[PDB]
This record gives sequence, C-alpha cells and structure tokens, in this order.
Amino acid sequence: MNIFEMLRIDEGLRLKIYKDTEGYYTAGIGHLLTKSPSLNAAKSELDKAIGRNTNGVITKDEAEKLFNQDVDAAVRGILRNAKLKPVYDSLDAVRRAALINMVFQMGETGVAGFTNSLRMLQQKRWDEAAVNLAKSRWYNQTPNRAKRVITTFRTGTWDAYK
Ligand SMILES: [Cl-]
Ligand SMILES: [Cl-]
Repeated sequence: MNIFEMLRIDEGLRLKIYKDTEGYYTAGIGHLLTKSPSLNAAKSELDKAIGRNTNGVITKDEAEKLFNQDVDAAVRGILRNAKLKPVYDSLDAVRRAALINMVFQMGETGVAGFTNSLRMLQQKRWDEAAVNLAKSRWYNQTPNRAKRVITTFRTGTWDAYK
C-alpha cells in the first residue's frame, strides 16, 4: 500500500464530471473542478486542466495524470506550510500518507486549522489525537473515510485499507 493506492480507494475513479460529497463538480480521482454551480464553468475548468475539448469526458490516462499532479501538489503544499511541515517531518511513512490524504481532501488551509490534533500528532499521542480528530465536521460528514484515516494515524499501519 502507498499514498496513491490509498487515495484511489478513498476517492474512486470516474471518467465523467460528477458531483462530490459536498455537491461540487469534480472529475477523475477526486479532482475538484469548481465550487460554482455551473456545469459550464466545470466543463471549462476540465478542458483547461486537460488541454483539450473534453465535452466533460476524460480517459483513464488523463485521470491518472491529474491524480499524479494533485498528489504532488498536496505534498509540496504541506512542505511549504509552516504549520504542517513540522508535523509531517515528525511522522513515520505510513502516518505521513494519512496527513497527505487529509490535505488532498480538504486543502492545506483546512488541515492547518486542526491545531490541537496537529500538536497531539507531533507529540506522538496517538489515541488522544484520534479522539480529537473525530470531533470535527469532517468526521461527521464523511465518517467512513475519516475512520480509515484516523485509524491510520492511530496505528501507524495500513490495516484500515486492507
Ligand atoms: Cl489542474
Ligand atoms: Cl465516508
């Protein structure tokens, strides 16, 4: 298991524009297109991301390419974030993947806002962090996914994904 396989399980793969859990236009492997209600605006962003007239439909290769870019961007985002970087550097490889998953889902800003949980993670207080992470809108809105990521931080193993 690795970050790619993990995210692929959490996000799924859809070759057409779809609406995410929050009702936002997305395509491929969790690639958010726009928060705007306009399908046209979404099609426009998709075309601009892929570099062709897609008509809202992409190929598997195209989806994977957006995916690789997005994973890369999440990692680079964490390393440039003063609040995230120290946490990330303190963690082991498995837990690092868990932090990347959160950033991919909710953005750097969103995750950086989990002040208390971040501090607990940095301190290696696993059970405590897991409890604190669960007191959030994130957990209440996407509980199965949140549980998988939380277990990952709690145990440092991939058990939740096997
Ligand atoms: Cl893009
Ligand atoms: Cl869920």
